[PDB]
Amino acid sequence: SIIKIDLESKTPIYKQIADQIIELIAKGELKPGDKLPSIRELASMLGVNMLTVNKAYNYLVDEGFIVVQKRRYVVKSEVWRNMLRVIIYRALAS
Amino acid sequence: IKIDLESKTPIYKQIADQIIELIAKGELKPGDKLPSIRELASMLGVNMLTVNKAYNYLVDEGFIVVQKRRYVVKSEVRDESWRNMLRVIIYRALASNMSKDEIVNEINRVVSEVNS
Repeated sequence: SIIKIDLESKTPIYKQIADQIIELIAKGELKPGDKLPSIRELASMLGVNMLTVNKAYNYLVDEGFIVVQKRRYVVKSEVWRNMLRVIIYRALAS
Repeated sequence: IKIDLESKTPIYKQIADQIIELIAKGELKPGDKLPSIRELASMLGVNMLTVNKAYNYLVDEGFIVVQKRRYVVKSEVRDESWRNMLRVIIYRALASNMSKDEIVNEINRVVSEVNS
């Protein structure tokens, strides 16, 4: 009920998981250092296969919002503009 | 586009960020098209598995879109996909210890900037 899986959105499930984990980090409901649920504990929480959560947790690792602390997932601690620049550009070019 | 083989950043992420740079820096732009998965996988010395992933990373982020069998810089605005990307921008901003006063102060600074 914290992470809403939107089954008819066209955002892939793993990406809605990741997006919402970022929102929760943004909202501060997940402070830094906060260990995350297991891949298995979160999949079952959501009704989802571990693979989709795996993909979600890895997306968050490459993007730099969580980190692995000997095989457990933890919110990191530090430091999207190019994203803005491309949509203004896409905006004004209309 | 150059692949730093020794960096800890993943290859697909390297490719993606560099292309995003081109889209952002105007050097790549709405309606433009990108090399085939294989053309790029052959320009670079990289197998097509991680090139495919790079492209599908740009698709999910919202940057490009398959049009015929072609990966194409997104041109379409006013839709809901437009609005999602914004939310991601402010959401990722807030999640990097930025004020809300801060972020939108800096949003205006980039809109004005490129109306060049």
